[PDB]
Amino acid sequence: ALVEQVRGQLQKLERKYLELKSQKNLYLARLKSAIAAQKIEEIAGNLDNASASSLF
Amino acid sequence: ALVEQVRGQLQKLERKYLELKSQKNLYLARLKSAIAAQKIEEIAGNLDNASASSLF
Amino acid sequence: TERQRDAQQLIAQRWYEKAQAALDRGNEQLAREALGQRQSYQSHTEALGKSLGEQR
Amino acid sequence: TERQRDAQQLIAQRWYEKAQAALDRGNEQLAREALGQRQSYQSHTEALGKSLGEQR
Amino acid sequence: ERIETKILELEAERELLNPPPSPLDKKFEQWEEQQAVEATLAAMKARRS
Amino acid sequence: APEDLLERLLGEMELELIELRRALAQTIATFKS
Repeated sequence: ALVEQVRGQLQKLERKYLELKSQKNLYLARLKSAIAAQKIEEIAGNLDNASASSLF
Repeated sequence: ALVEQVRGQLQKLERKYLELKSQKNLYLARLKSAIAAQKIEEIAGNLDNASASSLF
Repeated sequence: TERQRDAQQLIAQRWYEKAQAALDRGNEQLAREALGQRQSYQSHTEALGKSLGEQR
Repeated sequence: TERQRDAQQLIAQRWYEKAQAALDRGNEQLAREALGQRQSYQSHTEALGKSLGEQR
Repeated sequence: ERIETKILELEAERELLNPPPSPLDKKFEQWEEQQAVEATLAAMKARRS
Repeated sequence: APEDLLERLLGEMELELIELRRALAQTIATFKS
């Protein structure tokens, strides 16, 4: 029983590990896009009468 | 009975903790807005014949 | 100050074009919101127009 | 700036040829997507055309 | 969970900075687009029918 | 020098006006959450 019981844990756990890893990159990619691509707008649309970078 | 009774307390209590936390930020946000955004008006509408900052 | 007046006038002028086409085909209902929106800009025009004369 | 206007005009002109042949044989349904696509280019033409006059 | 909060913050931390078209000017933009795409289209519909 | 105060006061109005903008960010975030 022990060898059968323990193997089931390893099989189920092994499947879950890679499943988490797939989401890890996906959330990381979204974070990079929403943090990198976001920063440009604070450079372009700066505080101005028309949000034209505040320098024009 | 004890294991069943005690678990019910944990489940109900666990739900309530996060519920309070949600309101915590909300009230904090309102406090920040009504305290920060409020202070400007005491800078603009200072005691004056027309409340024009009292310096004009 | 003069630069702001025409700009706000142009915005009303732009809405005036849509307002001009708002009633085109007889779509008077839509023009109600457009014309009701423009007055929020006309008031600024008169306020700046009057103030402009004072600075002269 | 002038170099961009004709280029975008040509793209509309190219789509105008397909649009000209879009309705050929009576295939009005296809022309809907072609003509609907061209307006995305005409707006740029007018925006650049108006801006061109300002620079004069 | 915490990561999603950061993403939600940023995507919403700036939407005000570049406000989207209002339902009216969107309605106009859509109606004008609808019109344009059905009025200039109508112009092209009758111009070279 | 009252004239200098004008720069100082309006500076404060901008120091905290932006902070109000930061506060609005948290409130809108909770709406999404």
